[PDB]
Amino acid sequence: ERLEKYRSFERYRRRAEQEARAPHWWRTYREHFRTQKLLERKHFLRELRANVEEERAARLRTASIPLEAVRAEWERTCGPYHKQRLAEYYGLYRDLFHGATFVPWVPLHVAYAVGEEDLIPVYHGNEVTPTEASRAPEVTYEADKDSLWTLLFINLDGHLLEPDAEYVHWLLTNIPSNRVAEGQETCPYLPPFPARGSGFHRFAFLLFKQDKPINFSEDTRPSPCYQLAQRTFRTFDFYKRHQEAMTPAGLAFFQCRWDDSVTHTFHQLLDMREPVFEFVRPPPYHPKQKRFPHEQPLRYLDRYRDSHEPTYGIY
Amino acid sequence: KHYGIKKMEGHYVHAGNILGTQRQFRWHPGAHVGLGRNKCLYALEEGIVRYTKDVYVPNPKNTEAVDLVTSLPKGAVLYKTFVHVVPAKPEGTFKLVDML
Amino acid sequence: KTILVKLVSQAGTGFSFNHKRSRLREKLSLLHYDPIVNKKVLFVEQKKIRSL
Amino acid sequence: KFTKSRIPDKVFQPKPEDHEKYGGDPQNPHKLHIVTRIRSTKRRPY
Amino acid sequence: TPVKTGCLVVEMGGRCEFEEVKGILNQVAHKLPFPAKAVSRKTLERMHQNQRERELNNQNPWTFEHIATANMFGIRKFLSPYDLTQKGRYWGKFYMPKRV
Amino acid sequence: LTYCSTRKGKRKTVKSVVHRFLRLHSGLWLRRKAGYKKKLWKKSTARKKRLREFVFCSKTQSKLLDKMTTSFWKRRNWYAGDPYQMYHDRTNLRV
RNA sequence: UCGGAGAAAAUCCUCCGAAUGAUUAUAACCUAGACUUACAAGUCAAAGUAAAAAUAUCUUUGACCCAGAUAUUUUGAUCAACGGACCAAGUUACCCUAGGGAUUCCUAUUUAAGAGUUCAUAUCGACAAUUAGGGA
RNA sequence: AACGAGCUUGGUGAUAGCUGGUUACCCAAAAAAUGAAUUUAAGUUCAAUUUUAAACUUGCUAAAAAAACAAAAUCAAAAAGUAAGUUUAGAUUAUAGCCAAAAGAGGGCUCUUCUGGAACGGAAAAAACCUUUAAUAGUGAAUAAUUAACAAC
Ligand SMILES: [Mg+2]
Ligand SMILES: [Mg+2]
Ligand SMILES: [Mg+2]
Ligand SMILES: [Mg+2]
Ligand SMILES: [Mg+2]
Ligand SMILES: [Mg+2]
Ligand SMILES: [Mg+2]
Ligand SMILES: [Mg+2]
Ligand SMILES: [Mg+2]
Ligand SMILES: [Mg+2]
Ligand SMILES: [Mg+2]
Ligand SMILES: [Mg+2]
Repeated sequence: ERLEKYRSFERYRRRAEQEARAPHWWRTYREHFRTQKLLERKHFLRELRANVEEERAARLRTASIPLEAVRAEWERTCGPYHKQRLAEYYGLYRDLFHGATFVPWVPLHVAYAVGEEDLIPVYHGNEVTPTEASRAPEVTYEADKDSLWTLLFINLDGHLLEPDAEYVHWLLTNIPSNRVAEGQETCPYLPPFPARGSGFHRFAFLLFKQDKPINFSEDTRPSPCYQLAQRTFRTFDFYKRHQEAMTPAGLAFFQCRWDDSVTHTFHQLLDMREPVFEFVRPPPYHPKQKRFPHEQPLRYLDRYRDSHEPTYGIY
Repeated sequence: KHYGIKKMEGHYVHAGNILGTQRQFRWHPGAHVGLGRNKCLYALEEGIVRYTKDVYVPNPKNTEAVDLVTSLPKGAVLYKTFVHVVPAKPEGTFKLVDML
Repeated sequence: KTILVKLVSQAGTGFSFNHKRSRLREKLSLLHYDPIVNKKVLFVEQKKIRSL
Repeated sequence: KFTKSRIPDKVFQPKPEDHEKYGGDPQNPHKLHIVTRIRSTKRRPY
Repeated sequence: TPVKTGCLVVEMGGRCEFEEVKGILNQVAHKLPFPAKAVSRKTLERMHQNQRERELNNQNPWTFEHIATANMFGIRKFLSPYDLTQKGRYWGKFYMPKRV
Repeated sequence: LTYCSTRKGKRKTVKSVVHRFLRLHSGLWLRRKAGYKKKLWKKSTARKKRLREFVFCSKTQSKLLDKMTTSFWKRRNWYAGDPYQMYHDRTNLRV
């Protein structure tokens, strides 16, 4: 009686949801399943509050916000952290580095040019058709002077023979500062080739800070190379060999399905018959037959038959 | 009659198996477990049955449940028992059908 | 008391189904599914079957 | 109702005097038992 | 009105010695349906003290409690479930003071 | 029933069995549900569906129906367009 | 005969009802897997398809045969002895057969308020004590 | 020469869920008298048990946490001691128990639940309590239970 009682449904709901998050003794569903910036920040706010026009629009409920300005500011402040969530959510950190997690810090930007009028961007989790990815994409990531780089683009789940391995698409090395044309093309650019009926493949862009120029002669690949046995590649072991001078700083990944252009890639240059896959569900469970299916309909016999066509044996 | 728990916690249960029959809500539907008209509990997936307690939030539309919920003391919330089946197999797998 | 009545489809089909009506009320008319027409049509009372 | 019985654990915790009486070291316990039946199971529960 | 062994049926007090109240209380006790006795504060204390003293200085290695609890001799075949709690002091509605 | 008939000295079929049950050659017997045509106005829709089905008989019931009919009713019948053509045989039966 | 409730899975154990109606957004077909169960009967239900653009909401029972009503689809029981003979009551000391049976106040102790003019126990004697013996 | 309805023959080997009886040896296994329906409770059918043969694989004891309960059984990961179990084919009999000891409920009986028993040894005689793994020949032996117990300051 001393404690007050929730006077509204929402109060209980907010209490309940917060209550659910906390761990409990009893089994539950979840178990099984700087200062100067502050001062400057405040000062800008006060100016915004003073503006009468801001008040009038708000009370007239006609105000609006510029999305582009927020996006750029969001990138500076906490974009690294949100990007990390997507990478963990999409499984990049577990499939790439065997569970190691790195916060992206370089605001990497990639877009696939469609003709010349417009260019398709590649954000985190975006959808880009293989036709759109036929040619290599423009990359601008605001390196600043010096600080050599290496750009690595790979499809994590596109391998056709070994599950763990993945296929390199193009690898640029010794990229000095912003300019990317000055990079050694160890791996030539290949169009994405996701098999038909194989679901959505996730392709990611990886940028590594380079302390000192290192010749990646082992990772150099002949240009052009159309052999999948040579495109097989593990990010995890590769980063081990270069972890001294390679530290990741950028991310960008997109999802793509199969497409008619994929048919061209499998035949024209890969020079192999294209693989076709289908989603197969497991056979339905039926209890073991009984010689006498007592109290069962006539359909019982059809459940355990394989061929729908009559047979005659000796006749 | 013979009301009770047909399937206990830790048992492999197929898609349609009945888990419990009840005259009153002794247990409540959970995840992948459905309700029959007679309030019996049946699995909706193949998996392992689990009984677990969790907070109860009722549909806003029904008046009586909301009033009782609101009248609860601010300190805590009421609980109930829920039944769960943990799916034990993947939905499906991709296989090579043809090479063209 | 209550009587069992035979509601007949008015879509021209012979389909009908039995329903229960309280003798004090007026003759029952319902929208019901006609399998032979695959549509929801009016069913109109035609005959009394028995007294429930 | 005659039912199966659960002995309190204290029964099987020996005392220092017990070791002297029976001459068994609590360390380096013996490995194999010699067991003989000396009573009948007739009139005993199943 | 039911009464259990050890209960105090009636209580007396005042500026009187036990010897004064010995006779009448003993007479009244004798006519009670169950066996009874007249005990002062000291006498009941002495009664409990002697009981505890008997248990400590008992020279019999074997006792009802140990044999009963450990099922030695297979004895629980012939014993009631309540016997383990009583420890042989109480049989039916009778209390055996001499039993330790 | 009649084990040895006066005229022919043979076993006799119980015709009430032949009028209610169907024998599949594999050894199974089919039947209807009792009451499937009775008081349908007060039965639930799911209950009516259960009643309409053809249902198999138990091992003991099958044993009894076998005793009450003669061998003529246990033979192979090659009916053109038989709707039970597929149900006279058991497939993938391990037991 | 069946359903609800206590004892709690026993009872000639204790209660309330049902042989229901009301309410209507009318509530299909088809089909994995299960419950319950001697048999019979009785329950729950994913997926798919089809109507629509939320299920019916309150919370039970009668088989087979045999008769009905229709344009295929339906309806027939205080068959309540409620697993239901299509339709049959008394009586027998005139009897018969096959069997199964049977043939509370005393009295003795313990206690002792009061009776006994006075005085518990000469003679009796409340409240009680005795594993004390007897007689729908 | 025993009439509520004569006697004889025949129908007729009437029928009898009832009483009585049912003829060599040896070996092996063995229920239980439980649940259900029945003009059914002196009977029968089904389940359940038991059993014979066959198929192939886990069974029995135990069993943590952990749930389900309210705040000793149900379930049964791993192990361990052990050898049974499931399924198919065929088949009767049985479907009234008795007594001891525990827990209850009607109030000493009368019911329900759980355990044990059917000496040739012992408790005097003694179905049921206690000692006792089968069956043997011996003028061997160690043992088990084992009706006895030792008047007042
Ligand atoms: Mg059945
Ligand atoms: Mg559906
Ligand atoms: Mg009857
Ligand atoms: Mg009856
Ligand atoms: Mg019944
Ligand atoms: Mg007379
Ligand atoms: Mg005469
Ligand atoms: Mg005869
Ligand atoms: Mg009889
Ligand atoms: Mg009858
Ligand atoms: Mg195990
Ligand atoms: Mg002796």
